[PDB]
Amino acid sequence: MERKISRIHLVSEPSITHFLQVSWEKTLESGFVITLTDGHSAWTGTVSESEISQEADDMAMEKGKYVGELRKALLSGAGPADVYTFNFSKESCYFFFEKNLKDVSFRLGSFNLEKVENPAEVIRELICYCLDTIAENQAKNEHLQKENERLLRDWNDVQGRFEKCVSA
Amino acid sequence: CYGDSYFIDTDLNQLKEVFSGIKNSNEQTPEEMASLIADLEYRYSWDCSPLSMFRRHTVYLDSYAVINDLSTKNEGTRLAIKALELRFHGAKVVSCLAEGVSHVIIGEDHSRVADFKAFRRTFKRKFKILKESWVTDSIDKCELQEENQYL
Repeated sequence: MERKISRIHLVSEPSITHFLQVSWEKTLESGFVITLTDGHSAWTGTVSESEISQEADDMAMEKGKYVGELRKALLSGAGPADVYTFNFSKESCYFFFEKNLKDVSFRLGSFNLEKVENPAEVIRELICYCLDTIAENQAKNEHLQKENERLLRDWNDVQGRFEKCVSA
Repeated sequence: CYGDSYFIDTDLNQLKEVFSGIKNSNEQTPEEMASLIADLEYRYSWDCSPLSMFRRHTVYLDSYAVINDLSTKNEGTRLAIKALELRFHGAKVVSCLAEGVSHVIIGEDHSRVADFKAFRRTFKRKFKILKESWVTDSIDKCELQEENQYL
């Protein structure tokens, strides 16, 4: 189970930040779940293997490259030389993301999302997961700091004794 | 047969030249060389030298998770540097816990002190239990500190 939270700016309302979380079992090829929330209401949708394969075939290009672009777009993996635009319509509950390129837009993906019946649970779960992430990473950082300090001390002592060994 | 003479004393340069005269000699074995060195030190009273004072003592360490098993090396600890320094100062580091072992070094791990004590009791000859701090505190003094304070 892997999850990734990202911040995006919808073109419909380019003044507030919307947060999209992608959750996939093992790898993005099998499928994933997209949950997009703005702090008040959340929309949840699912993409399975069949739709990704169908879109790749319609994309007229290899599956691997399609999944790479999907990961680069949704999973915040965008580099310097790439711009993506996300469009969301609430009346129809239709999402779709494209790649702007010198006044040339590619329709990379088009998903359908269904409004959840309880946004509080999902928002609480998101913030809870992130808090657990920080709590667990802090322990790793402090343990690594301790180990590095110990190693530095031991290295200094061994070199100091090596000086005397050589001198004798 | 070499440059050294009988009726005239020798100097540093003369001995260096005589030594350079010899070609090589590798007909001995570690045990014979160690015994010869110890005999020479005892005969000529050279035990006061800063080094070679650990020669007469065989040292074993708790660097194996299980005693008398070479497949569980604990490399990556201060015990390695302690063992190596001891060997540098003339100590005979033994990797097998034989009956002739006279010194054993134990670190912060006291879990297997009971096993060491039982083995010492079983053996006809008893080896004093020592800690890694004793050698660290003795090296700066360049002398064998009493083991009563570090048993």
